[PDB]
Amino acid sequence: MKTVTVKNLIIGEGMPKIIVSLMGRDINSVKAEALAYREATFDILEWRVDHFMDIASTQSVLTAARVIRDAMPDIPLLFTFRSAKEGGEQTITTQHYLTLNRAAIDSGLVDMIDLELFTGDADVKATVDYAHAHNVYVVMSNHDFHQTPSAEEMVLRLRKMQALGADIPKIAVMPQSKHDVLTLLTATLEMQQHYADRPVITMSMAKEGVISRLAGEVFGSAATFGAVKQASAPGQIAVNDLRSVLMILHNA
Ligand SMILES: *[C@H]1C=C(C(=O)O)C[C@@H](O)[C@@H]1O
Ligand code: NA
Ligand code: NA
Repeated sequence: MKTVTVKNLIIGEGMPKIIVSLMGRDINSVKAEALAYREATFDILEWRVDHFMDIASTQSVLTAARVIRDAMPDIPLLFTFRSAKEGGEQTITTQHYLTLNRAAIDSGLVDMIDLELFTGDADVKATVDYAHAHNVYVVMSNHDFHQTPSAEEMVLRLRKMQALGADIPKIAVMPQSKHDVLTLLTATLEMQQHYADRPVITMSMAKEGVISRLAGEVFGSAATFGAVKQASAPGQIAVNDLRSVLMILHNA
């Protein structure tokens, strides 16, 4: 296990780390979210950049990042543009996506970025090396908002993210059945049994999938998303409820 340390937080041992997603259409609403969010307890702040309207301006995006870092100087910060094809709020060109992600890395404002595996091998491997050259960690991610791939497919996808240099492979899948939820947990456990080189984030989305967000210490998901007031993805529960369950499981 190559654990990831960001500001005294160790991702990939002990209790799963709680992530909450900040969503703001503009700099003023990003600022008000950050002030409200630093009154909640969690391990990692994700800025969902795709919710930001003025995405065309690299500098406006960096101004918004700065307002979040100013509000919370010592939170581990994850810069995440979620593309619409993986369930995000808007479309941008690959080129603009890598520009924003490189801008974020160079800013020194963020500790981690999200790179979607399906961006394409050469673009991901180059952005990963770029992140790593500036000591920014990569959460390499895949989302399927429609169905749950087989356990084999999710294990090979997560190992693929490892091979392209992901610090923290991440997969989030929509169950169609309770069976699909088990499949995801099986996939998670298979990485813990057989492929435990990098911590991995797994989740089965929606109401049926919620157990996947609670059980990460047993089956080996290194982090889980709670909601401060709005959920960034369906099946997230209130961040205090999530912390309660995590602590009862760790201390059992
Ligand atoms: C990845 C996963 C999400 C989830 O299913 O909880 C939320 C999204 O903001 C993250 O980027
Ligand atoms: Na994704
Ligand atoms: Na999808």
